[PDB]
Amino acid sequence: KRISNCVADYSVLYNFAPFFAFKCYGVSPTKLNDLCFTNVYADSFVIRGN
Amino acid sequence: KRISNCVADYSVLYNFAPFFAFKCYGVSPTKLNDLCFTNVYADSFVIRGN
Ligand SMILES: *[C@@H]1O[C@H](CO)[C@@H](O)[C@H](O)[C@H]1NC(C)=O
Ligand SMILES: *[C@@H]1O[C@H](CO)[C@@H](O)[C@H](O)[C@H]1NC(C)=O
Repeated sequence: KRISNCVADYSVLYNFAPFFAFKCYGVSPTKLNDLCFTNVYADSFVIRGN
Repeated sequence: KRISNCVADYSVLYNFAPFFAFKCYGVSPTKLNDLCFTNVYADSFVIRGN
């Protein structure tokens, strides 16, 4: 899913799904609200736990 | 809760609550029985998992 030309409030993401915590690389989930991005890509799938 | 003037045996903490593991900063849970502290503060609350 392509995400652009919008204001992203990542703090509300916790309300959408009951995930325990983020796993971010090269960035912190704490600072996501303070940054800008050219484009955002949301890749969704289902796998096994392991 | 203020904790002072007592001998603390942290190894028994695992019996009190069914928590999986500690999360310590600046110290290891392994060495807690070998140290002294001027005062201990226990802050209790309830939050969401995320
Ligand atoms: C997902 O959408 C449904 C209706 O399609 C809504 O009832 C539900 O609250 C939504 N989930 C969350 C976590 O808000
Ligand atoms: C907590 O206290 C109750 C009685 O108040 C006791 O039965 C129980 O064993 C205690 N919990 C633990 C983990 O020892």
